[PDB]
Amino acid sequence: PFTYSIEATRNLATTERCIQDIRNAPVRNRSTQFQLAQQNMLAYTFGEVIPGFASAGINGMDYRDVIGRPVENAVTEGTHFFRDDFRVDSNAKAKVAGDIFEIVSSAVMWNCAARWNSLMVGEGWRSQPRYSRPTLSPSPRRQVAVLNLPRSFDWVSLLVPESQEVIEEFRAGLRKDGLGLPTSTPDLAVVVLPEEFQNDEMWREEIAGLTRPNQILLSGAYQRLQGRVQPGEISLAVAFKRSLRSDRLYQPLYEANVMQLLLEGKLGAPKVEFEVHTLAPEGTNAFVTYEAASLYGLAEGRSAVHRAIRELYVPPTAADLARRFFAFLNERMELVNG
Amino acid sequence: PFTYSIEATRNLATTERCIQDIRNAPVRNRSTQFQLAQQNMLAYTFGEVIPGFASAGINGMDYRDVIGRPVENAVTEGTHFFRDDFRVDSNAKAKVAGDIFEIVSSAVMWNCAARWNSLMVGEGWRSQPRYSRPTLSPSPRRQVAVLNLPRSFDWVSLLVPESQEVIEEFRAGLRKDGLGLPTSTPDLAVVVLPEEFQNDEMWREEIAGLTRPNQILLSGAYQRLQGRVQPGEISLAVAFKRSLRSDRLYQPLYEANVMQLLLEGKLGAPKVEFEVHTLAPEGTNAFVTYEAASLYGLAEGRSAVHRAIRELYVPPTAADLARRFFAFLNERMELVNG
DNA sequence: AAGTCGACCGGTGGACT
DNA sequence: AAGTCGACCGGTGGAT
Ligand SMILES: [Ca+2]
Ligand SMILES: [Ca+2]
Ligand SMILES: [Ca+2]
Ligand SMILES: [Ca+2]
Repeated sequence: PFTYSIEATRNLATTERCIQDIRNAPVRNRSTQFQLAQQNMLAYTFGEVIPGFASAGINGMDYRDVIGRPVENAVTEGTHFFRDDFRVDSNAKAKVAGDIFEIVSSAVMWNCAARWNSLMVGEGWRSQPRYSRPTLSPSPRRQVAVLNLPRSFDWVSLLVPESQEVIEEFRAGLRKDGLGLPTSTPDLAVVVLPEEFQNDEMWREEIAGLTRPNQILLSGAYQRLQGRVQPGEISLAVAFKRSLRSDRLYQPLYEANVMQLLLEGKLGAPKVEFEVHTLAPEGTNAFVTYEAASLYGLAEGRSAVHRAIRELYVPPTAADLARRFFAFLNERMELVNG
Repeated sequence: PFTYSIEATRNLATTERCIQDIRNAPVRNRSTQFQLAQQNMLAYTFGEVIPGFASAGINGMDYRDVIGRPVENAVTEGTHFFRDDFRVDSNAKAKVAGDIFEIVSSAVMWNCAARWNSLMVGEGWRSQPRYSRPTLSPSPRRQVAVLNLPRSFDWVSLLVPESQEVIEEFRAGLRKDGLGLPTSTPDLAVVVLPEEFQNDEMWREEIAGLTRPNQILLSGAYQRLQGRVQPGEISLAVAFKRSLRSDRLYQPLYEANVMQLLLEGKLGAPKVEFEVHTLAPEGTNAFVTYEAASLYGLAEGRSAVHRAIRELYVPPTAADLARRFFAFLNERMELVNG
């Protein structure tokens, strides 16, 4: 559970344990001895808890503590079973903690979207936990989908075919000149729900926890929307970075720039909103770095001039992340006709 | 020395050793037991050796083994003095190996600059080791300085005050709109030598090795040129990354775009040349990534659009690194009037 | 399927203050 | 100084 429990831990099938012993089944080219079972850790720690939508204690708890809990539980489990034999590289904890930060945060936003969408289709404003009711006029056309995007994703694949074609022919021409304009992906995209889906309950249901079925539901969602999103319907891009270093700031800054060049410059979309979330900015310089103007618009006679990255957000609690996303939708979705 | 020597290691004062035992003098908040003394490692391994300018075997050796030598030498010393107690985090090796790659490569380029400059002032082409003789007409005005740039550096500070003022005025306008366009730094910049310095011999002197005094000379050089470089005289920027990961590509790509926007767009400089060096690209993805057209080149839509990053270079040997740099200077310096 | 590729970030040694 | 600030990259768990 969220709070570690030996009983709960003993009740776990060997393959459900947070630590997997691979001392006898090594990974080729790797001297790894114990693996952090990331999916098992999410199921154990957050199987019945989505922070911000759980007990008032968890919702208002320091988000750093919430995010660090799965690894802590895992290390507690490994220590119990293997004592002094238990060993995991720093880089194992780094990789997993990053994924925990992203996945959990995306789940928080997923439930935000569910509650938002329910309101949009004319139901009430669910009251527990308590968040401020949006002032925006409800409409099914103002629903959104929260899409955790996979490694190796190209965000262009979200767009309707005709918009993809504009981009493809733009690049094709660049190539015959020895140039390219590859696109990677933000960690997450919030998109206006396609009309086709605007009465599917899927997008209006809050999940109770990151059980395996729910992990899969959230991580697979983007597939349902590929080739269905209009350029202006990419409402928000988010890059999660649990901590920052000066050299690890530039991927979201660059991708934001490319998204803006393509969507605003080539496809006539409004300002593309792209933000970065972190738990540990390690100084004030990352904030300055993210004050940078989007480059394309700096050329005369191009698109609107604005920041590439709208904000570097440091969520103090899960409840604050939820509050901020609701407030964002309240503003951004006003641009969408009811 | 380059080849480990038990004797030479004995001759070392303990403060000169490559492995510092801090088991009883811990770093505050750290459980580090042994430290990788990086500057000591450079003096021990390269004190009398600049690869590409040393013995034939070292010049032609796999550059990976050359750059990997200081850490290998360090581990040997550690295992000697401390046996099974000797241990270092992979993150210590990562940090040190990265610095070695950059510093050694920069030293190679420094000696290249020295030889080029000697040629430019009419002293002929130093023949040992033997590299192809540049064909470009010699001129004191075509001398260059290789500047290993420091942490927290802003490349704009290299520029003559008049050019710095142009950039500040541009940013002033941006700050009025809540925007900005900060500049960081490449690892290294090659700049045309200011006329004021074109008969100073330090710039034509090849160093014998990375003794501590020579480390300081190379690492301090940029201070001598600050506020003296013309915008069009920033001739090459280099970013060193010993290995690549997909998320670690974007700082040079982004910074190159900004350099192009400011130097080419605001200051009328010729094409800004910015390259990335690595020993381990880990696939072909990075090469594709670095084929990207300049964002502000696309923004301007002039007759010629060029890449932000000119090349991703994987040096096979220190001699190739030297050869490539000489050939680059032979072409680029043609843009400077004799 | 399971394997080959994606992308995750934290502990480090040195310069500056 | 010892404390604070930059920027280095390598080992990881899993997804058509
Ligand atoms: Ca993801
Ligand atoms: Ca991320
Ligand atoms: Ca540097
Ligand atoms: Ca570098």
